[PDB]
Amino acid sequence: TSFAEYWALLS
Amino acid sequence: TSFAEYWALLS
Amino acid sequence: ETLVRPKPLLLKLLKSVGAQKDTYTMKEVLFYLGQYIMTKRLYDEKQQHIVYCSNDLLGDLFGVPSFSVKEHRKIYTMIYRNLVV
Amino acid sequence: ETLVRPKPLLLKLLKSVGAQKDTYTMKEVLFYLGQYIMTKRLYDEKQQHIVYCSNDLLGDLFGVPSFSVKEHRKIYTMIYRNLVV
Ligand SMILES: [Cl-]
Ligand SMILES: [Cl-]
Repeated sequence: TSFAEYWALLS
Repeated sequence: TSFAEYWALLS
Repeated sequence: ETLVRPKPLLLKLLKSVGAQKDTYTMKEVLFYLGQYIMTKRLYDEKQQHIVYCSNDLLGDLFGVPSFSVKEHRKIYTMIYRNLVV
Repeated sequence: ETLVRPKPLLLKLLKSVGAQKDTYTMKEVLFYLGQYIMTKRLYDEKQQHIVYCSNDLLGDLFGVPSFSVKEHRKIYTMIYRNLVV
């Protein structure tokens, strides 16, 4: 999982 | 609008 | 949606990647704060939810050396502390 | 969802920001390709849908000096050309 995905999962 | 938002709008 | 007002460190952080307003939706705060983390490559290479804050503007804002993105409440709590909602 | 297989330039590009597989969902291809653009700060400061590709691995993959993110078909078309779907 990318940082970008993990980040997007905050919302 | 951030690059991040514009990017996310591709989906 | 409501506009929130970033406190100075976080405003400096958002502007450093081209945000150009004093007030923002939470959603935009989260877009630019993500952009910033990637722009400075503070994410761990191998375990990408880990962010390194030591010696960065982000650690000054958050008050930690590192955090995990997976700790959702903890991340929102740190963000709201840096906003007048 | 289906796994797609990046061609070499785009695989090099995804790995350069920590992707670690030969095959990926489109959604992950789009996550890492966004991360890459921000990691190298190729986006225009003032008009953030503009990406500068000149003299970067991305321009070698895409075959353009610059593009706009808003041109959705054009961006998918460039991406699929760099994938075996
Ligand atoms: Cl702005
Ligand atoms: Cl991976």
